[PDB]
Amino acid sequence: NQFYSVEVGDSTFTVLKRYQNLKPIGSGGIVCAAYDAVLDRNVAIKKLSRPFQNQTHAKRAYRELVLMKCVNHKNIISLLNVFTPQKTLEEFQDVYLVMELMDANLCQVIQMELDHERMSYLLYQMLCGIKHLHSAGIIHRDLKPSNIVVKSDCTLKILDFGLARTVVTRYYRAPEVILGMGYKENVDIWSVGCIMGEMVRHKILFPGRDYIDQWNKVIEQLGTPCPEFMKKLQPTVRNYVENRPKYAGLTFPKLFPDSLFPADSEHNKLKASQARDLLSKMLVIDPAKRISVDDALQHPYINVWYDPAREHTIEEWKELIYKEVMNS
Ligand SMILES: CNc1nccc(-c2cccnc2Oc2c(C)cc(Nc3nc4ccccc4[nH]3)c3ccccc23)n1
Repeated sequence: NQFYSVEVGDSTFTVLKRYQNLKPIGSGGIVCAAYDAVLDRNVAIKKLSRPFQNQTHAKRAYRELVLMKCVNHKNIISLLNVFTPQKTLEEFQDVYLVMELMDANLCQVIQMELDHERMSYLLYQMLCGIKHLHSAGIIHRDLKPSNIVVKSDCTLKILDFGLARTVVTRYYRAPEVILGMGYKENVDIWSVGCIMGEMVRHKILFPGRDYIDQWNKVIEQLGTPCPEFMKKLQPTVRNYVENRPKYAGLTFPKLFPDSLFPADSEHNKLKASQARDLLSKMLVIDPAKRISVDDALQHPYINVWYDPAREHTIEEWKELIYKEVMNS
């Protein structure tokens, strides 16, 4: 065989022989770290089991495999390999995706104290990869720290492409997503802001069981929004939103007090006021008054790094995915 099988928990990994010493990693698809004998480096390998098995898993796999092909930027995932060990379409079950092994995801980086050089630099790279997607027509709309990974040198990559045009973690989705609104590119600034605020506060900013709950955590930290905002709502969401129990909401100093920041030197004191300025501009309900990607990249906190630089059947999904895999 070109391949070999190995038990890793309950699933079997069956992979190119070039992949050795599989170790289960991260939160799960099952992903294993492995040594690539051929490239002589470490990789992470994800097993998709029968991705074509329902229209949801299938649309997203298909979509993400087509989009990876396209895209090419250091802040955005690239596959080193895509393979299946099954030899025919009729036999086809599993797709394996191989990428460079990184050091940690951003959920773990969040738990740490980070200085301003590292926090601005992570945020800078997130904004570079978002610019890049938007350049290729992709508006992510579901950025979240579990899909973002980091190296020890603080280099960052975003690993997914978000929603299409059609327990899942909803805490980082923009009001325009939460509310059915219509959106533009700066929808993803709102997710950068949730992430930025949780690196500062070390706790999820807008939690809840459902969107109801999430909305309430939002308006009561930030205040009920207003007029121009509402009329871009559909009358029935406008109705639930307009008859919501009201908040004045907190200013950003109360929301993000100094005690959270490095504040020992004059450099740090300044950096902390810059950081709060950015937060204040990213975590803005109405996307009309929310900062864009370009302007965020020009923000003084950020710019120190600046560098110019259909519906298918199962059977139908399987052939499409199979073909992307084989490239045919
Ligand atoms: C600790 N170091 C480290 N290094 C690299 C990866 C991970 C990691 C750990 C546990 C869970 N997932 C992880 O990574 C991934 C994520 C989060 C998302 C992806 N996106 C994706 N794109 C798909 C397209 C179709 C189907 C599934 C997909 N899954 C990955 C694709 C490939 C390989 C890893 C991915 N961890």
